[PDB]
Amino acid sequence: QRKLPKHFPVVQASDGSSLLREETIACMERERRLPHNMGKLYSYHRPY
Amino acid sequence: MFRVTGLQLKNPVVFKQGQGMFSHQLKRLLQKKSIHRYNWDPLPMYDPRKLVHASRHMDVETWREVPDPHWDERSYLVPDQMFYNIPVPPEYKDAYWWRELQARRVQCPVEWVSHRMYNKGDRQRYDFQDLAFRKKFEFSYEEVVKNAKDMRS
Amino acid sequence: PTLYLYRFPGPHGPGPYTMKYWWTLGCFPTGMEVPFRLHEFLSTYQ
Amino acid sequence: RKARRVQLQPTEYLAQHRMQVWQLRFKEMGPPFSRVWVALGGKMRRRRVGRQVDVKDMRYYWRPIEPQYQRLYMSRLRIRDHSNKLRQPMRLRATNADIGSGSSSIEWERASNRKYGAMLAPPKRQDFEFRVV
Amino acid sequence: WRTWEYQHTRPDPRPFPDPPVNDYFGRSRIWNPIACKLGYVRKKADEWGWPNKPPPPTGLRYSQEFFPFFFERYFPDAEVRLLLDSVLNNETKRPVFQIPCSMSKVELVNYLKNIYGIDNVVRVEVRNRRGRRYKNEVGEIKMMDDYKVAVVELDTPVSVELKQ
Amino acid sequence: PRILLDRSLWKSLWITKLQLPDINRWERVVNSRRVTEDRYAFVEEEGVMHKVNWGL
RNA sequence: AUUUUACCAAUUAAGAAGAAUAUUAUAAUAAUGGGUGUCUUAUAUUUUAAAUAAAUAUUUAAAUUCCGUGUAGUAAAUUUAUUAUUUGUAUUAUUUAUAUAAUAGGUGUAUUAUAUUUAAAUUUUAAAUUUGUUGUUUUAUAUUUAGAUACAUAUUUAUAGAUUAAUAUAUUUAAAUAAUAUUUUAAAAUUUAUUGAAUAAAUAUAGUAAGAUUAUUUUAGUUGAAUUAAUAAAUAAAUAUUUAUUUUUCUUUGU
Ligand SMILES: [Mg+2]
Ligand SMILES: [Mg+2]
Ligand SMILES: [Mg+2]
Ligand SMILES: [Mg+2]
Ligand SMILES: [Mg+2]
Ligand SMILES: [Mg+2]
Ligand SMILES: [Mg+2]
Repeated sequence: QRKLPKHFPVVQASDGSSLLREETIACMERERRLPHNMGKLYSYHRPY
Repeated sequence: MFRVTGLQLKNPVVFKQGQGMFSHQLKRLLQKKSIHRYNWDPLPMYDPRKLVHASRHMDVETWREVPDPHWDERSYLVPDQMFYNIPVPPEYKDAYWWRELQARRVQCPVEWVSHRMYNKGDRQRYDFQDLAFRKKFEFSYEEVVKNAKDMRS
Repeated sequence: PTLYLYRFPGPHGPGPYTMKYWWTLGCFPTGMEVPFRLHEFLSTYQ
Repeated sequence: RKARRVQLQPTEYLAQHRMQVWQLRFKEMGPPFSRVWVALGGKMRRRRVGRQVDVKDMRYYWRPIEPQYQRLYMSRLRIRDHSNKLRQPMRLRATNADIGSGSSSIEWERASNRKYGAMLAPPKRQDFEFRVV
Repeated sequence: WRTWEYQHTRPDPRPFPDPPVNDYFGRSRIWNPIACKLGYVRKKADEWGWPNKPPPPTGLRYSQEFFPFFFERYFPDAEVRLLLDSVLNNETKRPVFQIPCSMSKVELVNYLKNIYGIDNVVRVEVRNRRGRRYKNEVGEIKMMDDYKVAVVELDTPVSVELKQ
Repeated sequence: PRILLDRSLWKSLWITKLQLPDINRWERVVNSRRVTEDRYAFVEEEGVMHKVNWGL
């Protein structure tokens, strides 16, 4: 039985400890803000 | 109530009630809810941690109180948050009767957990004593199955 | 209590009077329409 | 999203239309298919002392009411269960069959009370140590 | 009034209020001062693994040895970015850097003196700046993290040449 | 439905790619099975209606 | 020597994932106020009281009473329980788009009555209100789409009088025990609160003003009557639904 719903994104270490769950959450949020793999955007509202 | 109070305060203080982005963001940020913590009403008339040295004899030699085991035993414990439990002579426990009720009550507005008393299951599985909505004991399914199978019925 | 929309696409579809804005300003002159250019992005950059 | 949801509507009283006024004034008589509602004849009027000294004229006799008024009252009884034409109208006064059918339904086969005219029968002899705070 | 017609469900209030999430990503974005319960819960959980591990005593909590302050002091985390245009192929006396908003002039000069060894720092000109905002192809408004602009002044002009 | 044909509708709207996997294939129910034959169209040849490949 | 009169005609296949962890009920196992871009402390983060309420109740008698606004434990911890995102797209039902358009170069006439081609002959559109039934009043641009609730029925277990005001009396024939509902939009300001005349509740109710109320080709009666407030007098009449009396007669006649 699932301890968390299927739509919850897994943010945890490979062992199962949540010591840096907020650190990983902040890393994912920074990735969502500006992904390092972001290519050449096409929008007219470019960041620069 | 608190949301409307904060909204009126901000409207009277810093909101121009125009189409500006300041007010447009305030109208949505003021809906956020603040921290709620049940603060017990302090008693400046009677300090419970002050009566520790009351109703005690003292040794004339060292001029300090006598650690009476009978007093330590019969001492009544009054609860408080910064001073978790305080011993007090049982003669003065009457003035602290309201602190007892405020401590026994769940530190939460009754209308937040009122969904308990509004159904039969929780009305039977929960306790309602001095407005303390603490869940009673409940056997596990394995436990009740084992009990019934041992009772052979 | 009313909203002002200067020039918005009609019922049948966006016309040239709005595509001019879409190509120059970057979005429709109302601001209520979100700029969505995934199709041309796929057609050119990808 | 969410608004005031409507719930089930409670039905009216099964004997709501029959009126104590009718039950006091008129009474039903005759065979089932020729029932007539009859009330005592005479003229009711309050007059001063010294009038109608002779009592032999004042007669206690029953005369039937107008057929249109009888039809109206019978229709007031017929209001209940109108769609079933196979169901005869109710009666001005409840009968033994009605009092029995009030509990003869299978949903009342377990209740010891309300059975065989419990409300109609006089109460039982209470205990001698009976007392209330 | 016919109250028996309704069932026991609380109707939604009219007019309905907006979610407390601030949706404006412009120049005038406001920081919400109201503190939520989830914020305290998350802070406590990242501090000492609430509620599995027992809480450390008040002494260790308020001391300099508490894990967050200890890690911030022994493993500092400060993002200092140099603008390539300000010092690339031009002998400039005022190079500019980007820092987090929690730093100051003294913080930046100590940073450059201890980590990178840039001791000759005349004056640092501080100026905050809202994070860069932009829309992607589908039109979602994603704003970059905020950054503080600093304009450090040196005694000698510096330049990093770009071999063309 | 006992047998839901892939071109039929059941709690769903007509999506072309979901209801027609192959346009040249016609699905029928033969012996309580989904049989997928080739689609034919009727054309008038020599005074009779002959069946030709519909896609072609 | 240039040289084709005037007028008269038509909505149809639809190219594209530009249709779904989609709408609405349905889960009787959780629950301290949800707010992500969050993140120091709280003299500044406290809501409580024996009543009808997020707890909602298996009958028709009698009885207070100047329209009787009414029915009681079925089991004593017993199985009518306020349930919810996936160990079935949870299951079972129900509903669902308003973007994208080449279409014909002339059938009736040419001094003026309005589609059916032999030429004429015909008319001013409907639905409501006006009962002195109009010439009064009001509405309708068109296309597509929503729009309004009295059960046309009863197979063997099966068993159904009345009557006095009352105490009473009972020598007269039957029966398919089933209840739940009952147009719509409106004709009015008092109510219950909140914020500095607006805001949010009230299908609350108006002896109830007015209108709208979706389904051709059908198969049997009346076309201006009746009108007695109140002791023992054969009977009100129209309209409509079901339903019943084959008697004489020279023909006829809806009682
Ligand atoms: Mg009555
Ligand atoms: Mg009548
Ligand atoms: Mg013509
Ligand atoms: Mg389409
Ligand atoms: Mg529960
Ligand atoms: Mg229609
Ligand atoms: Mg007749």
